[PDB]
Amino acid sequence: RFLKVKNWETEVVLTDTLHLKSTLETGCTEYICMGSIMHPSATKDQLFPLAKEFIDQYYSSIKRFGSKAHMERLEEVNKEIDTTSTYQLKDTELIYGAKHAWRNASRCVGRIQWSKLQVFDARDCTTAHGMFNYICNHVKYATNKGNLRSAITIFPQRTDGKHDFRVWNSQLIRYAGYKQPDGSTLGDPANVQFTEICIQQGWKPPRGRFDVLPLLLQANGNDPELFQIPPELVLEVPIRHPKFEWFKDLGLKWYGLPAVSNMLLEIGGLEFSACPFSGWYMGTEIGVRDYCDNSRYNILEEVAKKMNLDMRKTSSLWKDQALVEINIAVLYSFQSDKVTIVDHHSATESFIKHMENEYRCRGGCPADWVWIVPPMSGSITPVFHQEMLNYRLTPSFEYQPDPWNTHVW
Amino acid sequence: CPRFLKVKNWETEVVLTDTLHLKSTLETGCTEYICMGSIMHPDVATKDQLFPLAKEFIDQYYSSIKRFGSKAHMERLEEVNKEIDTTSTYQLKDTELIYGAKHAWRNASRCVGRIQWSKLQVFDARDCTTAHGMFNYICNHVKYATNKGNLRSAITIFPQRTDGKHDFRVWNSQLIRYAGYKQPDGSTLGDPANVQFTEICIQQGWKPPRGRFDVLPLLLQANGNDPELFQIPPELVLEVPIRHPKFEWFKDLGLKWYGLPAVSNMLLEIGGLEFSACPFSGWYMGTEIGVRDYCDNSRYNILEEVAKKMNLDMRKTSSLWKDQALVEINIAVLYSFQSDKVTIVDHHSATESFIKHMENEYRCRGGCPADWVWIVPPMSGSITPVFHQEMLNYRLTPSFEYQPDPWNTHVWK
Ligand code: HEM
Ligand code: HEM
Ligand SMILES: CNCc1cc(C#N)cc(OCc2ccc3ccc(N)nc3c2)c1
Ligand SMILES: CNCc1cc(C#N)cc(OCc2ccc3ccc(N)nc3c2)c1
Ligand SMILES: C[C@H](O)[C@H](O)[C@H]1CNc2nc(N)[nH]c(=O)c2N1
Ligand SMILES: C[C@H](O)[C@H](O)[C@H]1CNc2nc(N)[nH]c(=O)c2N1
Ligand SMILES: [Zn+2]
Repeated sequence: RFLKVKNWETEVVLTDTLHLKSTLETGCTEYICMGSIMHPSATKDQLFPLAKEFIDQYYSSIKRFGSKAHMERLEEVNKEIDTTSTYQLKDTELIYGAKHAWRNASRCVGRIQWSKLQVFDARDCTTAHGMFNYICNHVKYATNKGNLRSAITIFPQRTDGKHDFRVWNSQLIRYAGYKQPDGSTLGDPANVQFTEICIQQGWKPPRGRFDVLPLLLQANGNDPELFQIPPELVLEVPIRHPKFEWFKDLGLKWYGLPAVSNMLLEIGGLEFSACPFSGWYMGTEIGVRDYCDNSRYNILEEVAKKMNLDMRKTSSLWKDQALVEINIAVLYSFQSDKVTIVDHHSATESFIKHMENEYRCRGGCPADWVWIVPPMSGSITPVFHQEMLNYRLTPSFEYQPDPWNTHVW
Repeated sequence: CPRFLKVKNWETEVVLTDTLHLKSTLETGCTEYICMGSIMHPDVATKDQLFPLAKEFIDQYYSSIKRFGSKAHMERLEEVNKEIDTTSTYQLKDTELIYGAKHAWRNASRCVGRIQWSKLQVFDARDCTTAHGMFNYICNHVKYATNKGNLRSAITIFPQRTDGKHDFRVWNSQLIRYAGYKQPDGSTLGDPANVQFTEICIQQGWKPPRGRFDVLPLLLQANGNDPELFQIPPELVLEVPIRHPKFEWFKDLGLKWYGLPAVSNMLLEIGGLEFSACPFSGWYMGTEIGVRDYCDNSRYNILEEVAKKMNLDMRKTSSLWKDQALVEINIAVLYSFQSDKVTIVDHHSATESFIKHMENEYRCRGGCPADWVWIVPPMSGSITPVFHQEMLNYRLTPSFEYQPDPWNTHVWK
């Protein structure tokens, strides 16, 4: 059926037909909704229909569906699956597939940019040193001296599952976290486990609050190897406040390049277990989640102190006051250093325009409201009032288990 | 359906196990291929439709009082069955009516205030026959629930639906709300949310003061008759002028709000019976007023005026002037209610209590249905603990349901 979504602020109604293309599960049923669960829920015979589905939509996308080239490609793919139990994507298909995985990412508010994505084909890589080289080139290209450019680097696809390429880091650039004898945590508590693994593998830790972690890289199923990203490639921003001259004394900083490296890219039944991709930050990612989550840097209290807020009662909203000032500081700092960043107002506005585009040209846009709405000031952004339909389309980015929970050394 | 579904809190690592979902009775709108979790809303019961709905409820009631399978249980079942058989409907006992109302609240997945569910004063108004009688019942409810600022949660329940042509309805969406008036120039005075209802009241004979905070009259329908207008005695309507602890100028904005949130357009379903007029009230979470009522673009929309008075740079969005003003407005609302000793709860306290409530429900009841999209507050979401809490949404009965606006269905006499 045709499904309608309404914006309750503007009363705009859009009609979704694109959901009729989904063949993957969301996790919900008729009787239970799992919309707020973070992670709900080949063979030759499994592989060909997936391959075919994808080749078909590619040839449909370039308006040569049912052409000689299309027919020929299907036959070529079939033979390849027969003789080798898999197949290799064309360069054009790899690029189409990676852009569409981003386009289909229901949780991403930045998708208006989806067709501007620099794709680096790294399928000829064989060793962790090669992975390191490719990742350095990615970081340098994407960073671009502060004028950030969206990019993805794609390593060889899974074969038997015993020879996976994996970036063990959850992001290319992250700060270490250390357990202290007195029970507290220095640096980023999110990365304590990963940090311990690096240390055991031989990394010499500086034991600071913002130590850039080394890369831990796994090629062809072999044991992962450590590498230090050259420091001149790691762009960072000291956080200061435009009004509070004391804010810089907090000693806060962050890195300019958000580069998620732990997801799995699926295109046409093929699985790319190492596919680091990066765009640029939305301010709240750092200012709200990274700095203010209780389980992260958890800085609200320190900031509220310097602001001399009365922190005795929750109803003083001292947390909300400090939260805004911290996010002002992050935006101000990235902007002053000419490092690309977007605020949550601008970002969500662009997303609404994006949805409108996709409904017109594509018949819809899968979107996860739980993730799209920013972690602060929700209802003063336009996405809060926008009904969204969430459904799964392929190509897609997927969660995968942490490699230390699967790897035999 | 798997017997055990786990939910996780990503902040605390606490894992809860839900079995109560197996008792789900209605559809969510989601399917295996699509989720409609952010969709706002995704001729009577026949005898044969009514029997099993009633039995399900009666069984649940007797199981709750630890008399399942008892002689009193079996006799009640037989008496209900005979009544349906001979009259096509049945009447709830007062005990069942109270239990039913409390459980509709306990089951309301969108409600963050449910730690309070068992403390609900239930007013049985099933003897009511006229709009004047409805008015009397509603005045008493307002006075009791208000309690001079020490608010007490309450529900008043009018006669259930019969053939669908004799419905009792409160035409208001809440017992107390402010009028809205569309001007010839396109601007709106008062609350733009209530323009349609206000126009209906005016057509019915209401004489509007045409101010910014005019308390609307009650428009009350009894036994399917045409609705009738009444003015709530102003001494029954507790209001709070909004001021700020730091900004002396804030009072000069002339804002105020009413103390009692009393939703009156929902339908209460118990054992297949339909109570189309069941106004209920609790007390406010501050963000309901300070974020939504005041700062929604389609409501009072005061952010700009406050920002100006705060002397903020409103030229770029990235100065976060809107966010800054929004916090000060919510501080003012909480400060003003607490100063006037009118019950209100801030979003940090409310969400913290809800997590405690949910954990208790998982332990005593096997689960707690919750709609994350509604439970997470409209400001500062991720610094409240509910943001980090996985939830399962499903529909249990008794329940509060949406129903069509009565002016769209009413057959004018
Ligand atoms: C260009 C600027 C971009 C912006 C401003 C942006 C913004 C965001 C934000 C704020 C989130 C939520 C992240 C979180 O809360 O952890 C997100 C999620 C996501 N983004 Fe984007 N993004 C951008 C580019 C990209 C690119 C280039 C890709 C892939 C090629 C991508 C793929 C994804 C995916 C797969 C998720 C969801 C991950 C998950 O399910 O856990 N994004 N995005
Ligand atoms: C006692 C203090 C209470 C508090 C603090 C509270 C809090 C809330 C809040 C903040 C919402 C979201 C409202 C919105 O965004 O429009 C809500 C929704 C709701 N509440 Fe409660 N509530 C309370 C009492 C009650 C009572 C007494 C009942 C019924 C007997 C009730 C039933 C509901 C229902 C059915 C919804 C969902 C309404 C809808 O889907 O449109 N609540 N509550
Ligand atoms: C650990 N928090 C949940 C999470 C898990 C995974 C995985 N696997 C990826 C995630 O991706 C977040 C993400 C992904 C892509 C982004 C692109 C740009 C940007 N600014 N942020 C972006 C943020 C998030
Ligand atoms: C148009 N706004 C959405 C909406 C629709 C309906 C209906 N029908 C009811 C609604 O109820 C909101 C509600 C219900 C009960 C409450 C109890 C206490 C409280 N503080 N707020 C409370 C708020 C909301
Ligand atoms: C439990 C809940 O689903 C979880 O905390 C989600 C909520 N929404 C989110 N939204 C974004 N953008 N990022 C997140 O990590 C989360 N976390
Ligand atoms: C489109 C979206 O479902 C809609 O704006 C919802 C979002 N969450 C909400 N949450 C609450 N508490 N109240 C609301 O009115 C809404 N509106
Ligand atoms: Zn769902």
